[PDB]
Amino acid sequence: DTVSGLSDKKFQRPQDQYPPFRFGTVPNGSTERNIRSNYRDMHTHMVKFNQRSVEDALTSLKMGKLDAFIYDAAVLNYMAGKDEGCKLVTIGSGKVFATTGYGIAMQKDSHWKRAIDLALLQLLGDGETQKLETVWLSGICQN
Amino acid sequence: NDPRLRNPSDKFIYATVKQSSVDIYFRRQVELSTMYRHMEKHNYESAAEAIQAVRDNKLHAFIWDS
Amino acid sequence: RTMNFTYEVHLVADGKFGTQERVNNSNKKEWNGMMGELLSGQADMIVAPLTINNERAQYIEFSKPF
Ligand SMILES: *[C@@H]1O[C@H](CO)[C@@H](O[C@@H]2O[C@H](CO)[C@@H](O)[C@H](O)[C@H]2NC(C)=O)[C@H](O)[C@H]1NC(C)=O
Ligand SMILES: *[C@@H]1O[C@H](CO)[C@@H](O)[C@H](O)[C@H]1NC(C)=O
Ligand SMILES: *[C@@H]1O[C@H](CO)[C@@H](O)[C@H](O)[C@H]1NC(C)=O
Ligand SMILES: N[C@@H](CCC(=O)O)C(=O)O
Repeated sequence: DTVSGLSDKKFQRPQDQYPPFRFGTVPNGSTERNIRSNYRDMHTHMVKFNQRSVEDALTSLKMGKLDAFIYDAAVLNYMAGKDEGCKLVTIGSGKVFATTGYGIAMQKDSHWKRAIDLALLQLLGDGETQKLETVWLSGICQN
Repeated sequence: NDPRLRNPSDKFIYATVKQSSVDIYFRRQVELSTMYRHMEKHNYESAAEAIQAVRDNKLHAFIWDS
Repeated sequence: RTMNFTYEVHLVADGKFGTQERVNNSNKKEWNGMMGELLSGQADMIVAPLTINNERAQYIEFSKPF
């Protein structure tokens, strides 16, 4: 917990102290656009560490070429769970920033939207989604 | 999933707020019919009064939004 | 401010969020609480911690969760 916050001065000010913080993210995604539209300095620094192949970013973090990785919370929790060194998210619950969800994309003004929305809500209501979470996104040292 | 909450009795009393999402959730569950059956005897008018009752040791467990 | 509309805020009549229930001296189920007031027409929008669930989504339109 060296950072303790996405809006920390270490990230908002890359040149505040110590040699430049080596943090980056996978480009062409929602995270990159969010960072570009919100924190210009963050995005301009992140261009240097244009990571790829999130597994490769993870192994670069393990070796020591990187000290912070900005990415999706749902996949970062899973990657922390099945970790031999048990890497940790910044805050205990990760302090998820810009909370959103995974959705099923559809064509604009389609017909299937209402039925699929109701079916997804039914699946969430009956606890099938919790069963899928237990059977697919469990972690070793997450508990 | 605790056995006390799966085996209702006067020892452990639990309740929710009447006409809320938790009522619908327990009423729509076939597996938790006894849950709603025990709940129906002790529901509360509002969340604040339920919290007050729980703190004053009048209700044991209160199920509500995180 | 963002959508350029004016508003008048009022509180729910019976202090309940609302689940559809069988109306007295009849066999059909009718909504109550903020659900009933939104469906009937007394209220045009619910700005409150209303939990998204399948039962309400059949009659009410829910925005993206905030
Ligand atoms: C927000 O809505 C108000 C009222 O609908 C708009 O005010 C009107 O603006 C138009 C021109 O922009 C005028 O011809 C009207 O006389 C105005 N009506 C009133 C009651 O002031 C306002 O422009 C809207 N804001 C926008 C479009 O940004
Ligand atoms: C991201 O987009 C740039 C420009 O389109 C491209 O050069 C780069 O390879 C992309 N990164 C990927 C696909 O991981
Ligand atoms: C409500 O229904 C009961 C029957 O269960 C009936 O005796 C009573 O008169 C009804 N009340 C009204 C106001 O219609
Ligand atoms: N879920 C993300 C992928 C990961 C990321 O690039 O942040 C997206 O679809 O944009």
